[PDB]
Amino acid sequence: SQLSPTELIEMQNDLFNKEKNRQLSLTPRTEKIEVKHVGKTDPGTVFVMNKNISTPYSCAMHLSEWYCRKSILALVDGQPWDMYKPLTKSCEIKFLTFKDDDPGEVNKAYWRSCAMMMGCVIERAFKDEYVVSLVRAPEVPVIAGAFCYDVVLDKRLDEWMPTKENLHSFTKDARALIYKDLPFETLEVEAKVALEIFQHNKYKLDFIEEKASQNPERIVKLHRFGDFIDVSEGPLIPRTSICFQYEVSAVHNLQTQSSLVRRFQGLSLPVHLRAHFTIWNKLLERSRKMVTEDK
Amino acid sequence: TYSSLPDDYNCKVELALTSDGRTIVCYHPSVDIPYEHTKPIPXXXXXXXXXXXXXXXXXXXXXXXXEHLEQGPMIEQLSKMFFTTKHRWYPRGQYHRRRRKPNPPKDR
Amino acid sequence: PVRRSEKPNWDYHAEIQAFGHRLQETFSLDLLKTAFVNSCYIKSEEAKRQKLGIDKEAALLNLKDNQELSEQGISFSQTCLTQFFEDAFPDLPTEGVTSLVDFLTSEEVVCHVARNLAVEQLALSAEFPVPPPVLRQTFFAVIGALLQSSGPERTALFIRDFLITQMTGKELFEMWTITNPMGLLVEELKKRKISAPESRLTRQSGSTTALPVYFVGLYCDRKLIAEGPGETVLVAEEEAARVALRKLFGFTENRRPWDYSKP
Amino acid sequence: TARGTASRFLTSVLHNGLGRYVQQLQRLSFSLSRDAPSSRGAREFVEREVTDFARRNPGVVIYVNPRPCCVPRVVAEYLNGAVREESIHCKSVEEIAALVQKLADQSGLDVIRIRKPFHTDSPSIQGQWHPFTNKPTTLGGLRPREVQ
Repeated sequence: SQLSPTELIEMQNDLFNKEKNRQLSLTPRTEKIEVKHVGKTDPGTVFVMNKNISTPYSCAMHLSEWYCRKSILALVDGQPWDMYKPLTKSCEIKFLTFKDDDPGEVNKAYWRSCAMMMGCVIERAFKDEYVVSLVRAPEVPVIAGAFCYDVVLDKRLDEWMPTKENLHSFTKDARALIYKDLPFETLEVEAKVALEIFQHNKYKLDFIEEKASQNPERIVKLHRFGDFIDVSEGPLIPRTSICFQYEVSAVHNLQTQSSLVRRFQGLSLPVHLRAHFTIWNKLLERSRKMVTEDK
Repeated sequence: TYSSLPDDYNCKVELALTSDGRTIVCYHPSVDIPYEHTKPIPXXXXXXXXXXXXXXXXXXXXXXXXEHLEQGPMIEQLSKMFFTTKHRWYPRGQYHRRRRKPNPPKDR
Repeated sequence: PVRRSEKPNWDYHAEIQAFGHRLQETFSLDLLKTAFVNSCYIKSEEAKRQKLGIDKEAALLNLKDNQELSEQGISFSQTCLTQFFEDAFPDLPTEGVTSLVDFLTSEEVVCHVARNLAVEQLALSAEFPVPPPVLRQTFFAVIGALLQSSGPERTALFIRDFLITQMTGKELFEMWTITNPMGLLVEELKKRKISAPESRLTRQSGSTTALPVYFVGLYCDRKLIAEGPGETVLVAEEEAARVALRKLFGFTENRRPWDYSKP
Repeated sequence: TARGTASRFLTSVLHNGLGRYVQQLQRLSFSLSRDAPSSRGAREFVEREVTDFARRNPGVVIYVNPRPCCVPRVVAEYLNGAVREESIHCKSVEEIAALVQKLADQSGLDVIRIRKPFHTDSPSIQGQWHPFTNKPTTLGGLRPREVQ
């Protein structure tokens, strides 16, 4: 088997599109679903929407632009939903923001999102001659000063460690990614049809195995933006626009016996919370340390 | 061998008079530029934009050029570039671009 | 836009007769009437005959569309032009006469000439703006119809009058579109047993200006085969290549204007 | 005023006159009134001239309508798609004949100020001047101050 870089991307997107078509071809034929607003602004507000098509974002378009722009994450019953996930049965919806009193749910949803971006930054930035295997997106708590992604690289490429030029280029391509506006999309896949998309990454295939194993229906949660697809835990933030300052700060070589795993550590803030040029240097200092919470 | 103008540029010229006298015939073949007068084509290219670590980032750092300046400084750079005064470079009123011809007559 | 046939003054027979009389051509009126009939007009006529309960079919199937005539027309037309260019410019390659013929027979050009001869007005078809693929068929139908009534000798003159003339003022690589001037020049020089095309820089004004000007000459064994202007050394090379190609192939500003004589 | 109108360069329709001359007038339609006086001239032109004019110009179709109409008009129509209107209203027979003969030989291209008297293609035969055309060449293409 011999594969081109663009071919694999296309194939993944085709698998994903086949998925979508198969999810939509369930023939709901526009069934009426009912949502209620339990939020504190307009209580006793009802929404008659279209089951498994209409979204909690499409529910914000009824209120005002303010909701559309401010709300990162929806709290529907006992679950956070992300804005672009269609809705299943009758629900009750509350909207979450960065300035709310228990933003934590959103915060976890930020790092996850932010981490995923740095995937695109990396895999596509390498020479055709080498090989980049993305491993997992280890979830650190927010008090640790960074977000981290795990990466394995070609064995002959393993001796050199990055230069401030390379780092700055990572940052630059990240911000260039933020520049064009990318929506985030959520799909529910079976382990059988999920294991076919990732393939060549063994760590993806095994992570999928464990993750889908712990939950009885063998369900994998996929997140697609642009040409990139990634499996993660929990919901993501609605648009790429929301991320303002992006930095790829440090990269650290960690070595196990059977694997050489590099951490990519970075820092980012939302356009809502954006911080001053002095503070940014202070936090960009703390993101240089090797930050370990895996378990 | 007499010619009023040198044969060293444009055309070599020959003025003859018809035997009868009623016609001036004029023979002017083109002068090809001699090879000894030319210089070799300048060919200068250096691509060092490439980093040895990653070539996709090395050819993604070729589209990394951009800036935005103020109206005034921009105008001074444009007029320096084309060797113009700085007045030509300013916008035009509504009234003027309303009345610019939509379809200018094209010849040949 | 409305059909002239639907407007106040119309006599279709008078128009048909006049058409031929003004170009000085002899058509059996049967063949010409045949020529302006389109499959679209027939299909619409059948739609109306079916939806109104009107009995048409026999005499409407007797209408004999322009298909055969149009095919005769295009085949003889391309044959004719190909012979013209082959005999006029001996040095053009197969691909060249191919492209020129392709250009005179192009949708645009034929549409234009047909529009101005009042072929669009006299054509029977659905949808009065008369889309280009229709108008083309309609136009060549006339040609085939001439080929029947008059010998190939007459149709020769007609084609060279209302078609070849469209080529007045236009350049070669305007209708060739070939994007590799250099390689093709090298090929043609190899085919001519001519050795080494060499790019050499002749005159240049300003190299530091936003507006430089270059002249590249091309040398085959110290002789200057062609020369051209440009904004860069590359564009200049391309231009000299164009010029060389033009001399070799024979399409040049100096070439004799196209003959018109009537034997 | 010449700054008031549009303009065209000198033009022929369909490169007319090269291969052959194609008379550009296509249809000519008169509307007169048998009863009313203003059409008097228009009447005589129909009796005497229209026959010989039609014989002389085989190409143009001539439509003639008597109708209850007060201002006799002739509508020229061109191979070009151009349409030109005239009133033959209250004119002599020599005047109608003359007008029709003016219509006959026009192109149908609009009468509008023509920019320059001639349309040339390939005006440039044997060369077209460029600043370098008459300057002498030097050795090795050296600049004014250069050293090789």
